[PDB]
Amino acid sequence: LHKEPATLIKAIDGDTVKLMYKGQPMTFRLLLVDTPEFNEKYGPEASAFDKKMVENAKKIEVEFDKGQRTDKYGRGLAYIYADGKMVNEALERQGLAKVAYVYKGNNTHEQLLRKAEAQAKKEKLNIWS
Ligand SMILES: Cc1cn([C@H]2C[C@H](OP(=O)(O)O)[C@@H](COP(=O)(O)O)O2)c(=O)[nH]c1=O
Ligand SMILES: [Ca+2]
Repeated sequence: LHKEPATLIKAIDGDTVKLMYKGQPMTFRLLLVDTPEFNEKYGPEASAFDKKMVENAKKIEVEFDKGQRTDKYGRGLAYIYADGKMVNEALERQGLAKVAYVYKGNNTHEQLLRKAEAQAKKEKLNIWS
């Protein structure tokens, strides 16, 4: 997999973010994770966490997996990095998302994320508290 540049347009919620990619505005949906909706428990904390990560970053990158790059809603599907740190993994490690939506062919970082979730679970963080 390869990292490609993008710039933040705006935070949306725990697992979606508006980025300019190849000069076009797009909503990105983070691969392999599920954050609570804003209206659900830990939703606001997940939204805030993703926001801080992407707003504080000097450099946002997107990394598509090997499979589909857009979902049925036109959202880009990617791993998103903030100064080289993966947002998807960071949410997992903090107990602010669950590994989910693991579809064959777009699951390169599955075990990395499951490992983070396990440590969050062990630590009883947030969703696992
Ligand atoms: C993460 C992800 C979600 N989706 C779709 C499946 C779900 O369809 P349904 O809307 O029919 O449930 C939806 C979940 O996204 P959200 O969690 O953002 O709602 O997005 C993909 O198709 N591929 C993906 O990789
Ligand atoms: Ca969600």
